[PDB]
Amino acid sequence: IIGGEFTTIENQPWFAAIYRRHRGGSVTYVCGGSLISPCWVISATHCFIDYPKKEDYIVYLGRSRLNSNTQGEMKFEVENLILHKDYSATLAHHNDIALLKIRSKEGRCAQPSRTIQTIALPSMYNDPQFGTSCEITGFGKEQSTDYLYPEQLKMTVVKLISHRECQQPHYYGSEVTTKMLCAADPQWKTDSCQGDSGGPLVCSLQGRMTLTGIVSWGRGCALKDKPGVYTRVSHFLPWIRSHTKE
Amino acid sequence: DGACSWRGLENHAMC
Repeated sequence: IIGGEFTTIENQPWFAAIYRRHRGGSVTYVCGGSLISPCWVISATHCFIDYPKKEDYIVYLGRSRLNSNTQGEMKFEVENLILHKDYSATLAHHNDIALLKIRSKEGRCAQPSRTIQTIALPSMYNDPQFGTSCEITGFGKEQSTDYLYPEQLKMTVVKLISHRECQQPHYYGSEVTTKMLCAADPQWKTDSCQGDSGGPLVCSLQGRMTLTGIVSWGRGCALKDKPGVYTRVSHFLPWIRSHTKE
Repeated sequence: DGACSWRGLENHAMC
């Protein structure tokens, strides 16, 4: 997250921290995700496309810190890693959405608590109007040039951009589709960045907190005329519905 | 900043 503020898991209790175990024992951070039901985390396919093997991954819930344990956290193996069949990328990542079925060594899913809660999915094709302020959360870079990820969870606020504005050549041209959502800061001073992918774009939609988007792609970070691009969740409900029975 | 430092290329072999 470029700019914004530091936070804890209590302020985004559905946030999932996804790690990969390497051949050798070392564990590295991959991407964020969102708990949508006790056994299901939703993320981005591009986070996993190169290493699609479920056994490599570890998922934490209730975790506020990157490389240290948070009191009350839960650790999970990935029982099933489901990637979107129609994924493709150019610069734009198409159909950038994945599902991770979570199971503890004890064979349990997520137990709701003060630091672990689910996020509601949106109603189909129901998104807030452009200019609406939404929040994004992640352990991603604080500066484009940074080598390290922050140790503490971060969040910021970006504003939804119309398909028409994001369509412009001096923005993203043809790269952005109707299945994607652009969001940015008016001054381009705050944004999601590398490491934030798979994480939640949350909007207040007719009274409730809603998983409107999933961090997907962008050209650099907090760059003028280059918004963050998010998978438009309300366009993938049938896909989410069928696959969450797998 | 090259593509390997952008959102979209996390956990990629070429990176």
